[PDB]
Amino acid sequence: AEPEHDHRKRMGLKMLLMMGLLLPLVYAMKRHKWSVLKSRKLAYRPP
Amino acid sequence: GRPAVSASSRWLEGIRKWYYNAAGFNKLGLMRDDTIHENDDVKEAIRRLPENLYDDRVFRIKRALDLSMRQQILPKEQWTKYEEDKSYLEPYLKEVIRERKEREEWAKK
Amino acid sequence: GRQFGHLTRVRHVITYSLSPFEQRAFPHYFSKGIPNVLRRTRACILRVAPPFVAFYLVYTWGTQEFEKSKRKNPAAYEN
Amino acid sequence: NIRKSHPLMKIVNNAFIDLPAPSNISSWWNFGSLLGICLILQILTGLFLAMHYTSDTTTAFSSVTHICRDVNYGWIIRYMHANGASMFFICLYMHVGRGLYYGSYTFLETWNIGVILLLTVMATAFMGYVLPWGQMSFWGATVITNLLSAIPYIGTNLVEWIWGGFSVDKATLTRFFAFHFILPFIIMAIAMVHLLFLHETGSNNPTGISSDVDKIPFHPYYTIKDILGALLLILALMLLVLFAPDLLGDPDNYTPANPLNTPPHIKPEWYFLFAYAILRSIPNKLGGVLALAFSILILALIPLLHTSKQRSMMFRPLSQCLFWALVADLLTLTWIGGQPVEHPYITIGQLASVLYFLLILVLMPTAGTIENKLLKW
Ligand code: HEM
Ligand code: HEM
Ligand SMILES: C[C@@]1(c2ccc(Oc3ccccc3)cc2)OC(=O)N(Nc2ccccc2)C1=O
Repeated sequence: AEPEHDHRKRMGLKMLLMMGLLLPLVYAMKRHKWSVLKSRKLAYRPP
Repeated sequence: GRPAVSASSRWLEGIRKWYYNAAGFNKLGLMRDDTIHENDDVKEAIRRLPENLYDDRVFRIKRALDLSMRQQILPKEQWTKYEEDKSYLEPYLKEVIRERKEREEWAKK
Repeated sequence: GRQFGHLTRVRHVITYSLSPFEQRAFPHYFSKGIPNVLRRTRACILRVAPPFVAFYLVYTWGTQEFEKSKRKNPAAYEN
Repeated sequence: NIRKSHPLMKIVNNAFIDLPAPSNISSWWNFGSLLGICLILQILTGLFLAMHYTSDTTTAFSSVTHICRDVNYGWIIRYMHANGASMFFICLYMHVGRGLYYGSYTFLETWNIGVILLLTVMATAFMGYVLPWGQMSFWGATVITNLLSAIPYIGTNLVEWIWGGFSVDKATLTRFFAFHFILPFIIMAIAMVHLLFLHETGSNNPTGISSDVDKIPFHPYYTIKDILGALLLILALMLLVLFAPDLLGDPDNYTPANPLNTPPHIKPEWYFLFAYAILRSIPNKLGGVLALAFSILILALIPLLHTSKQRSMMFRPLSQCLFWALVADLLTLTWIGGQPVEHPYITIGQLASVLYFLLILVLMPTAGTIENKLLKW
């Protein structure tokens, strides 16, 4: 019924293994670029 | 056409003050009028504010939008206190609504 | 659309900011983040959670009645 | 050089690079680009499946198996398609929920276009599901199609018309293949029109308050936020494809054709459950289908029922509770739609159905009005 069964889970392995590399990395890329906003400071100085 | 105070009015006030705290816009430093939905009547009321109020609202909104992005809030010491919350937009808004309603009544005849 | 330069009027606000290559991308990730999530959780549980336990309770009851009523049943037919 | 002058890149720049966007849009805002990714996903895999599927009654079920067994990597392509259809609905749901909660429907045109996009994809997924000519594909095709038969006076000429016969047969499988191939291209055009109307005002945000004082460029920020979020859409899609290919997929479509025999308990796909429960609730032919249509067509009444002086529900404790009661109610409809029409279930199913409508048509609007009063507005 499911001949692909074994290849799929070998791929599936690779998907979690790769995802476990890329996820943290891409997340870190976004934080880097968003740094500038996250730590920005404001001040109001009206007359 | 006056006198009354009631333990009940305070309960009503207590219910309002309760909801105000529950609404939470005061945790972002916002004031009630800062959160109003800008429709036309409102855009015009914003437009009529004097420089000081106009500028204050701009800074408050920026302060809140910036908090929202960090999903943070101000220290409790800085929340806007119900009853220290100024209805700054109200009178302009009411007046802009009155004039529109007048235009509408003229358009009927 | 609308373009930077024609959005709206702003007067008197200073914005200080750092270069990404000068700051950390995760400063106090856990030290400050965990507390923060606990706090956002508290702020919303009372509104989010209740309707769902209400569904949960009807979910377990509902299925319970279903099983006991039809199948399990054949209760008394005594002669 | 410049992105701004070239007649073509100018569109790109104004849509993805320099577009001013709120500094504060949340994760909830990621779904629109995920819906775009979904559409492209469906388009690519869809297409490669079309290079091997055949639309005739006989070989339909068979060609699909040819793909899963014979054609190189057809199985992975076939599962991505199927699981992509589910993700697409997951995204529609979040996207529509985000708009409700945050008041985004106040952008009339873009919201109205969204409803059209909703109906178009539902139409699309329906035709799609029928394609492999399995038991559910067939009976599901039979149920849904027959709804039209409830329409007074012209009801039956219409179903027979859409059938191209006296019941779901040969003619229908072929036309469904055709309409299912063109619909996503037509969807794509409506989506560009959706995006056009949206740019006219730009995005809304969690607070419901104008962000013109704190706009940031879509590009570095949402470009990366969208990338990260695409990868999340991908993980969730692969998990299904690669660990749970049959999980949302009903076991009965793995058995060919039976115009003679209806399965004991036919069960909709998942994303139709709540609507299926509503249709079923009421024991009436006409009224069921009317309730069914209204259950979706209601989104376009939502904007008339906005009652609050605030846009978002971020500062609205009452509306928040009612919103989740709505979600919790939909989740109940889902559970009930996947269950036999019997004792505990029909009554639960009827009360949830009045609740859905009761809360949209009356509860939410009344909460908004008391929130206004509570604030002295
Ligand atoms: C590029 C346009 C599209 C083409 C050419 C296309 C092609 C196909 C073909 C040939 C099949 C039958 C083979 C099979 O069942 O695996 C199919 C089934 C299906 N497609 Fe599409 N499709 C397209 C767009 C869509 C869209 C927009 C959706 C909705 C997200 C969609 C969701 C489905 C579903 C649910 C099925 C039934 C899947 C199953 O369980 O087998 N596809 N499609
Ligand atoms: C093919 C289906 C859809 C696609 C491709 C699509 C695409 C998008 C995109 C790219 C955005 C930009 C920002 C964001 O992510 O929110 C957006 C925002 C929006 N869309 Fe859709 N969407 C689709 C379905 C819908 C539906 C079903 C509705 C409502 C029935 C809808 C109404 C809106 C609204 C109101 C916004 C406003 C943005 C906001 O207020 O935050 N769209 N959409
Ligand atoms: C996938 C599916 C389907 C697809 C799109 C639909 O469109 C809507 C989704 C939600 C709300 C309204 C329409 C509805 C069913 O197509 C199909 O044959 N079925 N199966 C089915 C089973 C029992 C009754 C009716 C249908 C679907 O679930």
